[PDB]
Amino acid sequence: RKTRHDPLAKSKIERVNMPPAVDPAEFFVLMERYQHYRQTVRALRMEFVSEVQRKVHEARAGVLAERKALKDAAEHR
Amino acid sequence: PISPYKDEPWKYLESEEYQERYGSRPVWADYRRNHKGGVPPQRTRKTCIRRNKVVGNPCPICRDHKLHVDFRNVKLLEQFVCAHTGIIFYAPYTGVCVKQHKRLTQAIQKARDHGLLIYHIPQVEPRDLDFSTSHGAVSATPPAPTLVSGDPWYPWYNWKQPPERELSRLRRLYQGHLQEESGPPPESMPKMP
Amino acid sequence: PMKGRFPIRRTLQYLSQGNVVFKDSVKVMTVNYNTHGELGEGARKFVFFNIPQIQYKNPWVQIMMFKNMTPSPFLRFYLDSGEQVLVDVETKSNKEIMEHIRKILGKNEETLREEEEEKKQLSHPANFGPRKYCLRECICEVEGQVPCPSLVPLPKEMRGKYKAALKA
Amino acid sequence: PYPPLLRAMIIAERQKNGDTSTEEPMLNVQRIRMEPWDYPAKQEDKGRAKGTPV
Amino acid sequence: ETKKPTFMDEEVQSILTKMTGLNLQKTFKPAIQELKPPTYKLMTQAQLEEATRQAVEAAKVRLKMPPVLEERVPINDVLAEDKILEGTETTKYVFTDISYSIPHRERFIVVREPSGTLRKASWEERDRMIQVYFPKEGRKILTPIIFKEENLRTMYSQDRHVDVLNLCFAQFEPDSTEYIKVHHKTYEDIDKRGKYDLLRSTRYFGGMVWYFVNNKKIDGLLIDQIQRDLIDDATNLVQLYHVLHPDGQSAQGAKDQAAEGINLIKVFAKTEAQKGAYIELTLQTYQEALSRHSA
Amino acid sequence: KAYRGGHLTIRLALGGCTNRPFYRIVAAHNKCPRDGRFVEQLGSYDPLPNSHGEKLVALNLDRIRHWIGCGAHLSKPMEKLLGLAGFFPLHPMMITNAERLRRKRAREVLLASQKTDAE
Amino acid sequence: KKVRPRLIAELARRVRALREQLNRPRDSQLYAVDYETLTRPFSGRRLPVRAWA
RNA sequence: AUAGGUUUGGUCCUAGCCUUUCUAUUAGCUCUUAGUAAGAUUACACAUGCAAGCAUCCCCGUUCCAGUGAGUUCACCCUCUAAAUCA
Ligand code: FES
Ligand SMILES: [K+]
Ligand SMILES: [K+]
Ligand SMILES: [K+]
Ligand SMILES: [K+]
Ligand SMILES: [Mg+2]
Ligand SMILES: [Zn+2]
Repeated sequence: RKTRHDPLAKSKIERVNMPPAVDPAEFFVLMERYQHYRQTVRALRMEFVSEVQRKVHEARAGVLAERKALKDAAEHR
Repeated sequence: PISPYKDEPWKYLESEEYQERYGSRPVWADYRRNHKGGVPPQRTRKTCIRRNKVVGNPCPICRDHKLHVDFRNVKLLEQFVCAHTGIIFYAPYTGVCVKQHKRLTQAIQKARDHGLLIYHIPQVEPRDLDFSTSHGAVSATPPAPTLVSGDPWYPWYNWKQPPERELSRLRRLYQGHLQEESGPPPESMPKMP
Repeated sequence: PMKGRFPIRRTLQYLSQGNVVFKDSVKVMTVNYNTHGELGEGARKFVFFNIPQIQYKNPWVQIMMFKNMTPSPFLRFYLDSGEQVLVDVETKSNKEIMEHIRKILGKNEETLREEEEEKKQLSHPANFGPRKYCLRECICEVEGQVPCPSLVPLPKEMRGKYKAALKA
Repeated sequence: PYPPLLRAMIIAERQKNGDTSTEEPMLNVQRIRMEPWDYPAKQEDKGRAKGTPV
Repeated sequence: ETKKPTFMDEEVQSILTKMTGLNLQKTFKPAIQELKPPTYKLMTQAQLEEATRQAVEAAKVRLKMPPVLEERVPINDVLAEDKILEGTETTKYVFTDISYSIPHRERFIVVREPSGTLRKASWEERDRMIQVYFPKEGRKILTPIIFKEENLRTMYSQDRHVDVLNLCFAQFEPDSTEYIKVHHKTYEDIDKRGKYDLLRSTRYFGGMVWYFVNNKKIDGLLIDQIQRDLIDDATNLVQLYHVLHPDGQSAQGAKDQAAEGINLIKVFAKTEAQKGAYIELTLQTYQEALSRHSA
Repeated sequence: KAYRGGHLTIRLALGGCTNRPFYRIVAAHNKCPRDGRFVEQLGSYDPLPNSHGEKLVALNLDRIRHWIGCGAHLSKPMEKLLGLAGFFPLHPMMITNAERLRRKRAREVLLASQKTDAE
Repeated sequence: KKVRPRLIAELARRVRALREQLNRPRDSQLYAVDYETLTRPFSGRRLPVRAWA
């Protein structure tokens, strides 16, 4: 792809991009769907983050992990 | 030529002619490839018959037109498998051309699939440690409230006609760049009569 | 033939037969042994036969050997906490010395099994990719799925060359 | 409600662990405060155009 | 109250284990496979008996009987019906959960149909997908043609019943319809043509006995055992029949007459056994021969 | 290759041969090439119907959740695949595209009917 | 392992950062607009069609 | 390597060279079809066209992808801790 330094093409100097025509009924319905959809996904994401964080903590300082560490120390002694 | 055994290929191997030509040795016992050097080329010739013309030193299969490589000619196929290990000899071993080695390999596999050729079938372990079918994955999941009532899983799947005030806002914002308003979609997918 | 006495010691098979995998605490192992005397034969045999096996299984543990510094042979292990484990090995055979250190400082067979199972999970059977990492390279290898175009040509209707010809 | 599949997987864990309950798993969306797309952003963290003049 | 023994009960397992037998030469028959130079050890008689004992232990693991399971019930559960998606896609999507550390029977495999219904995969689809992603050695995604009636009858003509059984165990799951069908059709052919020795000293004998006892056709097996001087096994077979059919004429007959040993065969032969006449003649011949050797 | 910024994304890496597409679901750095370095393979997607008339999708759901919980974004085609599986809600654009198709096909039935009726 | 110093790479870096602070364009220059062509003369970029009104 | 040819009038030993095998480029001569894969010798010089936009202005992106192999132990592990994603 082009770099910032590369010059712009002569053909594209006069090109103007026109936005698509908007359908009112479809536009509003779609906007709400995105709001609801993204709210549901954000809740799911939050739940997945909590699970990951909990698993890491459990491995680091979980009761079973600490118990194993103490058992290993006792066996060594 | 036209061999009379194409329909019943197994008959040739029990005929008198076969016993006079081959006896009890495999059909390839006497074949020797002609090549330069002491180490032979690691592939055999592609085909012994080109455009219905046979080459100078035809391979064991192509030199006799009555030997038909068929999944039913089990006695012929057995000659090309190791009795002690069950592996199909690679083509340089017997000297069959690549074309006939491919046909032999396919026929040997077809005979083994049909049960005509015996091969070692091992005793395998069970796939699963537990055979319980009580987990929800395989059992019936309690139906969700929306599924029982016939509603969409999430309410925003269904089309809800927007209020008129909101439609006016969009018609003000996109002045001069508006499409025909669309009503509620058809309740089910139509079909071309 | 292979050079040296007991050439078996210089084979990967022999070097992998060591059963002493030190716990992560062990950092240094100093082997003090005497070259002569009947009471030190086991230590001499332990240095001759078993140090190669121990080092092969514990590449990051420093093993240093000292000859004829003390009247009797002994082992000393320096742990990461700073504890020093002195193991007197006089009168013991090389087999006894090896079993003694496995008990006090060697990982048990359960600990080793677990580590090997964790390695199993690194390779997933379902994953597709190069043969170095995965069993199969493409889904086309799975029977029933559309074969590779290189082996079985695709129908003209499924090929882009003629998809756009039928349309235009 | 949880989506179809996730719901079925949470109910199966309950039964596998032994907990017998008929309550429906549901996502708490009260924490998620969905703001409008045209809400003023933080100008402090916004960048600036560079010096290259035409 | 009074539960009838299951196939995996310790009592049934002991009976069926002994009935099977242990021929070390058959269990460890030389396999036609890629070979390696054999190794040799200089062993004393004591050491030779210890190695033979270890072979008996290993052989008993190889003969461990597969558990007999009841036919799995078809899965027909709909997770959701998104009718909006109807008509959008022409082909169904099969989604397989490939999370490594999950028992294969606890995996969620669902199908999105073109109508929009998200349904759990059928037992057949479930097994096909597990092979696609967790391929098992000896299992094929597409059912091998060997299992067709015509192809299975050639295998029987060659006395390759054990081979048919090993193929079935590798391809099909123990509770699948195809699995149960094939084993049932193999067991029937053994009975019709009296080939019970083919499955002796194999892990498939117990299943064959279980099929015969629960379908009340233990006549052929009893005759063979007597003809082969296996009374202990024949008596145990009749005993087991009584335990699985306690409210039966033979069971009551043995109870009424307190029959034991050979008597159990006579009581069963007359009352319930279909071939009562043939059994008596066969049992008669044996008892006469046994009396001679005793002299 | 240390990129400037970027983020992890779960996306479809195109494999296969000409006219035989095959996708591998991979968690890769946003800036990495489509078919280049990836962090972890999370499934596969055969878009061609097989002999049984199935489009096969594998989803390592345990690891997909782990990566979404570590801040991995999602491509639109990947979000739509999880919607069809039922792991996420149906993406709004599949609903709208389904409705657009319904309207198109409903309009097609008028012209067809008129032709048969009028002529 | 001793990396050879690159002094010109650091000199130019400091000079650039400095010039970016002394020759920085003002909001008058950056956010100017020609109300006939509707283009920012600083960069010569057209505004989006939806903002023209 | 399962080896082979070659020192001499001849033998044995040692030894180099070469042969037979498998790939990749180029040359000569020759060449029907289909699918697929791969594809400047040169970090030498380059005509022409195109390869980065998006968007209610601000920002963001053009630091990516793509290319090359000139230079060359900057790539791996550990420790520590920026920027970045998780609104
Ligand atoms: S390697 Fe699978 S399509 Fe070619
Ligand atoms: K030589
Ligand atoms: K050429
Ligand atoms: K923008
Ligand atoms: K280079
Ligand atoms: Mg930070
Ligand atoms: Zn030939």
